[PDB]
Amino acid sequence: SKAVTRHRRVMHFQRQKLMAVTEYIPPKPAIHPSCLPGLIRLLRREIAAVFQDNRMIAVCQNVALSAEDKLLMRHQLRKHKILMKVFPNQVLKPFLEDSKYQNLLPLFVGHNMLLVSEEPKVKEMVRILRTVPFLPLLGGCIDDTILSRQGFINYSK
Amino acid sequence: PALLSLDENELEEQFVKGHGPGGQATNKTSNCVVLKHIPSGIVVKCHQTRSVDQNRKLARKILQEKVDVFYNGENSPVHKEKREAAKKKQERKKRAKETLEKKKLLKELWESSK
Amino acid sequence: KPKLRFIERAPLVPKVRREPKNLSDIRGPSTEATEFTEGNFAILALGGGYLHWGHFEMMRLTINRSMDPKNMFAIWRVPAPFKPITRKSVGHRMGGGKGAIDHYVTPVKAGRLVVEMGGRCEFEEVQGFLDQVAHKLPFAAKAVSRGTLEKMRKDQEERERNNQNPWTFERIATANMLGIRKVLSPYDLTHKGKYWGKFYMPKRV
RNA sequence: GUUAAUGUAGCUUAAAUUAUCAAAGCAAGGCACUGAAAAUGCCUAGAUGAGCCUCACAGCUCCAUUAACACCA
RNA sequence: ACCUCGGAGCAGAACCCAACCUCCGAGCAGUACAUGCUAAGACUUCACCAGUCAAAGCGAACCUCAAUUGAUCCAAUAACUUGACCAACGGAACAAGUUACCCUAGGGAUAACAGCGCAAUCCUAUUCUAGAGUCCAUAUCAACAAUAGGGUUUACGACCUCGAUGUUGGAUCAGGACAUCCCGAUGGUGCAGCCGCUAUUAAAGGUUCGUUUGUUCAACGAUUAAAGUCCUACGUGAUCUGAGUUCAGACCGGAGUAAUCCAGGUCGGUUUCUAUCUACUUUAUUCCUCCCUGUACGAAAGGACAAGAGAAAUAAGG
RNA sequence: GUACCCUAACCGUGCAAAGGUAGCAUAAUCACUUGUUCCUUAAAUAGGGACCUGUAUGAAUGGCUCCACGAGGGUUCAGCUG
RNA sequence: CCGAGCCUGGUGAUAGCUGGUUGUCCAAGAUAGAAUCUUAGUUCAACUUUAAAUUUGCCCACAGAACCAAAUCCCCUUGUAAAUUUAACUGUUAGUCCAAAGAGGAACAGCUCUUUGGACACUAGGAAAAAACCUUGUAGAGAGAGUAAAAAAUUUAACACCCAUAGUAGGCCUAAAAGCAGCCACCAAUUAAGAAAGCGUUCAAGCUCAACACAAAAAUCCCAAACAUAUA
Ligand SMILES: [Mg+2]
Ligand SMILES: [Mg+2]
Ligand SMILES: [Mg+2]
Ligand SMILES: [Mg+2]
Ligand SMILES: [Mg+2]
Ligand SMILES: [Mg+2]
Ligand SMILES: [Mg+2]
Ligand SMILES: [Mg+2]
Ligand SMILES: [Mg+2]
Ligand SMILES: [Mg+2]
Ligand SMILES: [Mg+2]
Ligand SMILES: [Mg+2]
Ligand SMILES: [Mg+2]
Ligand SMILES: [Mg+2]
Ligand SMILES: [Mg+2]
Ligand SMILES: [Mg+2]
Ligand SMILES: [Mg+2]
Ligand SMILES: [Mg+2]
Ligand SMILES: [Mg+2]
Ligand SMILES: [Mg+2]
Ligand SMILES: [Mg+2]
Ligand SMILES: [Mg+2]
Ligand SMILES: [Mg+2]
Repeated sequence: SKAVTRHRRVMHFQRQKLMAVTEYIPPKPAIHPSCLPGLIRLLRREIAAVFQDNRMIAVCQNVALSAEDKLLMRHQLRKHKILMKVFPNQVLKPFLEDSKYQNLLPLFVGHNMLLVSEEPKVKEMVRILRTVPFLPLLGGCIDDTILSRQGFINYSK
Repeated sequence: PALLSLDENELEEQFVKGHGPGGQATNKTSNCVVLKHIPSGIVVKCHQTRSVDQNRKLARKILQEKVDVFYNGENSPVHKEKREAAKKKQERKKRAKETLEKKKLLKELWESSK
Repeated sequence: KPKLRFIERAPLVPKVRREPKNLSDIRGPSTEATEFTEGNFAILALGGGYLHWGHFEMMRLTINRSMDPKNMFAIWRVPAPFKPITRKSVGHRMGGGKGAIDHYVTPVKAGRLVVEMGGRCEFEEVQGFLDQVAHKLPFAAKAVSRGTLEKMRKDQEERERNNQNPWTFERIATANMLGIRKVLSPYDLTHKGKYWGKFYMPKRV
């Protein structure tokens, strides 16, 4: 048999006893290692600008709807001056204490859409809502005053 | 007049012992090819050498003469040079006539000289 | 020409004097084409072997098929086949001379870069089709990057200092400790146990 | 299969470097005109491809070509 | 084909170093004409023989080239000298074929048969997706390649046996593998059905008869559920055969002056044993007909399963 | 090397002492070879009749018909039989 | 029992070939070659043996050894006791495997050929049995002891969910090629969704993605038995 072969040639036993003694032995520690101890900053300006400016904010569960009809529910408030905003709860939920909204905080879980304005139409919006018998409106806030879905009936009538 | 080829496939080459014209080498040797054609029915054997590297490459040369008669017929390059090279035997026995006729005209004129 | 060019079977001047099977062009680390020149991705040889002309059409036809020649380009880092390899006409007894020249072959040592790639693309665009090219080579091969060739070098250099074994191969082989050079080759003083024939072992510190 | 030989103007041999004349074909040149005898030219990738020098020469890349051995158990 | 000599590589650096290993050469020519004579000391082709270099001295003067070759005896010549492609080149002074009519001595140092080694060749499986499959890599097939495994072939090798390990086919009896030809269960289908294609699992049982040929094969006729692939000293000749091969005779075609010869052909041609030892010598499948049903399936032609009844056949035991 | 329902070298030559005539023919005749074809058979590498270069047939190395004959060598009808 | 009878004689023919070669005990002892009608043999070397003579032998350090890798050669010191020369001859010159450097072959062979070195052709222990691998060589008796080499380790593949409007069938070439035959550009509507990354339609349609939102198989029959936990 030659020196360079097609197959891995067997070694001598004194060689193979040496290729066992000089194997790589890794360091083993005392204690195992693991067993021991712009996009946001612009939206850190915008919801702060939502709450400086707006008067009536309305929050909801708007993931409920189709690709055409959510453009339409956008357009059904386009005929007023109501605009509808979506924001990340990873950046909207910490702001609420920076604008001191305690009773609006245990309110933002899941998909949530603000429905801001400066004058309420929402007397007619519930009539627009009366043909989609889901999509329920939750608690709003006008000028540091919460208003629930009952609070949007006591004022809006 | 080339002999039309044969594919690399469709050739059931068996390898048997075959005829044995020898003492002990030729009973145990699978030297005889049985190179077949699958399409036609043309079965060719060969024990031409004591080696398949000249058996099989010459068995192929015989088969491309036999299956040539199948796809051409009696007008083929395998019968052209049977009727062209036995054309000469009518130009060899007729040639040999006309000189064994003029070898009596010169043999009777011989010795009828005086 | 932004593709792998055609590599011919034989040298244009055919080699007419026969050569010995000088098998120490397979054995050991490579000395030519170990580093990157004009590229970012390549196929490192983790073992020695001989590239016949069929491997050169394995490599060229399956790189020009799976590649954007507008955006990527490729370059041979081995030469065309030059080393003549004989074969005797079959059926013969031994002896009677050397055989006639059959075909040619290129010797590739371990650590050699074989085919280099480049252009505008990430490694993950090229790691796809190059790893399957590398598995059909006659040796162990591998797609590397510029970044993953140094990551394979600095990690293996880390393994030399990190290991807690007092006895390395290179210390026993040069000091001739147990009379061990009776068994070893004279090249194991310089191979240092990472090579055995044409095979390269990277699990050996 | 394996060595081994072979290649000549259109037609036959030459020539061991340098390529001939012998026929045929161009005519003209002695001769009344035809025949030679002359006096011409003429046609050879010297069957290939590369050039080692400078080569039908001395050899492969070569193409076809024929001989001959491919055995004993 | 080769045989003697030299240079280069293998054989990297003192020397040496084989090869039917790789590549080049040599069998001279040129110039002298002291290319006279002598003689310390060395070299040396692993021996001998041969072959090399050489200070000084005598006499004069003011060899080139890697090899460029041939011993002894003898023959020539008055002498000096000369004499071989003695190239089988350490050289016999001079001698070819053929043998199957053969002989003796040996050899497993050495072939054929078998075994064993190896796996180029061969077979197979995965890997890779190019390509076919109208489209679609993966129903089916599959290029260049890669990785394995097998031990059936043709090789190679020459390790056991030449004081004998007797063979092709057939007969007889078959043992075993499974890589399944049939019968069984399953997955896929370019699966409607019926047929098929492929894959996983299955070695319980089964695996025909003929004409030509010595034939295993192959072709062909008839069937079959199917007419498996191999291993067993190409299982099995102290059980058989002897057609083939393979002795002595002979013909033909050929080679050869002939004797004789040809993997040519063709007719003919003695197959021995009384068993010492081991071993051994009474442990159910399948097809068809009917039925379901001419239903389900399908546009129609076609045309199923499972369950059940009967008919046969082989096998086992009587 | 011109012969065309696959057919007039219809012409040039090389070499030799002479270039194989009649006949026969895939033969007991190198190979291809189980040549091609018809009969015979359910089926034919056998047998027989044909064709045919048979490139290695062939004329006292005797060639070709053919009568009888053969313990020759192949094929076969009918019978017949473990 | 005739390719040339049989007997007697020459004849104890010759055999480089086969087989055989007989008391006890001890010691030294193994493989460069070259010529050869020679490669089954022999002669000379080389190795070997005995006797004798003398003085260096081995191991080795600087310095040293050519231009076109391992090492060696040379070699004082040193550690050692051997070497050469002389005398007398025999035998062995048909070797193997392993490690290494190569050549041939297939980067086949228990293959063939050289080279350096081991071991075997001698003992004992181990690798199961075992010529060649490892341990160990100088002999006897012991119902003492300490050791040397010396026992194979391994067990692998799960994975996103949600959700999809739009300037337009961007233009080109095209029967029309619409995100996806092909070429250029690749901007842009809203908080966020590529002039579209795979399928798919002759073309479309449609389904998704990117986006915001929370390793195995062979022929007689498997092959020690078995075993995860008692302190080196
Ligand atoms: Mg000497
Ligand atoms: Mg002098
Ligand atoms: Mg001689
Ligand atoms: Mg000699
Ligand atoms: Mg005879
Ligand atoms: Mg032997
Ligand atoms: Mg054998
Ligand atoms: Mg040997
Ligand atoms: Mg024998
Ligand atoms: Mg015996
Ligand atoms: Mg199975
Ligand atoms: Mg047998
Ligand atoms: Mg027997
Ligand atoms: Mg008889
Ligand atoms: Mg008589
Ligand atoms: Mg005697
Ligand atoms: Mg002898
Ligand atoms: Mg003997
Ligand atoms: Mg002793
Ligand atoms: Mg000294
Ligand atoms: Mg050997
Ligand atoms: Mg002791
Ligand atoms: Mg998504």
